[PDB]
Amino acid sequence: SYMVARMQKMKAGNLGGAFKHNERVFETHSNKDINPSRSHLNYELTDRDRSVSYEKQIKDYVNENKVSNRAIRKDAVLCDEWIITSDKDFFEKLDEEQTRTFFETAKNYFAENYGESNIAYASVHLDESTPHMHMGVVPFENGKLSSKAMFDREELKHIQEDLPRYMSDHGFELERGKLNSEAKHKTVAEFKRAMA
DNA sequence: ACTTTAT
DNA sequence: ATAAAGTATAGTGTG
Ligand SMILES: [Cl-]
Ligand SMILES: [Cl-]
Ligand SMILES: [Cl-]
Ligand SMILES: [Mn+2]
Repeated sequence: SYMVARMQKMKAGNLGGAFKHNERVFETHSNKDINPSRSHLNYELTDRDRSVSYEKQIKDYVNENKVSNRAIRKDAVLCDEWIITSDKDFFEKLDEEQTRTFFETAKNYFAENYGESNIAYASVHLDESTPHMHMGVVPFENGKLSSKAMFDREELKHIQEDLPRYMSDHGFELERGKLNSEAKHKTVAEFKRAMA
């Protein structure tokens, strides 16, 4: 089984949908693969207030801590949302407790390397095809918000090697992705079209 | 390395 | 006029 770890940049205009979907606020889902009978099985790993939006939480955190007087730019990357997962076979092997420990462990990796107070949310979904986590990492450091500074080319190449290794050291049997892999990312909807 | 942003 | 942070990046799977 491969360790699946990948980030998507979230601007203020993305976080509204990310909040509503991650929290499962609508009863109907366009995703035919969400099982609403299973949604009460999901859980959140941070101690965040569920009544507070991601955009509000993150903006408040950055404004209250940033060293500059200048406003957060309208196009700022407020957080990097990491999907943490593996394949179906990997999770088939694990009980509820081990599965939670798996996501808590991925989360510790990012807390330890990028700052505990930067893990804005850690939403574990068990109501879709495969257990996975949406974890929002605020790229905030030395009083500055900059995804550019935190997750550059060398950093993403480091995580692909070091994250699977850290999971392995903590008891999880999965390997890193292919080094220099030539895969092109497809969206969930695109990937589904690919399969049949 | 080239633009966009908010001073 | 300036400079920080915007643009991708690295990885696999039905997020
Ligand atoms: Cl909160
Ligand atoms: Cl200032
Ligand atoms: Cl999609
Ligand atoms: Mn999900």
